Amino acid sequence: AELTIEDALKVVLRTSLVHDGLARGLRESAKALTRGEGQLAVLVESVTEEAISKLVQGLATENNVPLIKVADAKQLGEWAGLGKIDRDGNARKVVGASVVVVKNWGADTQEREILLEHFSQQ
Amino acid sequence: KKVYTTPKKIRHKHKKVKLAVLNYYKVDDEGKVAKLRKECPNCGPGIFLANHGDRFYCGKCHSTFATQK
Ligand SMILES: [Mg+2]
Ligand SMILES: [Zn+2]
Repeated sequence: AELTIEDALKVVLRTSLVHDGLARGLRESAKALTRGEGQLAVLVESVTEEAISKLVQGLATENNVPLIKVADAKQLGEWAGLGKIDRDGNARKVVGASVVVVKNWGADTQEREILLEHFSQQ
Repeated sequence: KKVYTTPKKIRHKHKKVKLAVLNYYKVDDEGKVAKLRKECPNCGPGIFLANHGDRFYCGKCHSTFATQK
């Protein structure tokens, strides 16, 4: 694929990190949501508890839903910003990020957000 | 220098005691997301007051709420 292969999301995450806006964890996500501080929602896939996932979904529904699920949590952790620096080519301490909610957005325009918008408004 | 005597007590701090995290919420019949514990009147939903035996203090306000409910 010449266009976006799930890496628009990654880009967005990176931008957020740069400008300080990633609400990581469940509680943080909830906080972001209930006040209207955070906008985007990344949902858990490898949920052995599932209750947490359900809660997240509910939260997303409650105010505004530009929801996305991606692929697990470990991957997210690896990508966005978890596991200590380690050289240029990954090989970090492999750690999961659980849940992500985006504040600030980050950069301007791009193929960053169009997909998200499409997902949301139907 | 003087011989060190020491009159007992080798104290420590609160090491948090990490309980459950999301226990102040309920999700029921698919889609619904119902709230447990009273939300803070100082700063809205997200921060909810601690409910004890007529003790109603906060966390972002750290302590500043005491009134009966
Ligand atoms: Mg002494
Ligand atoms: Zn508070």
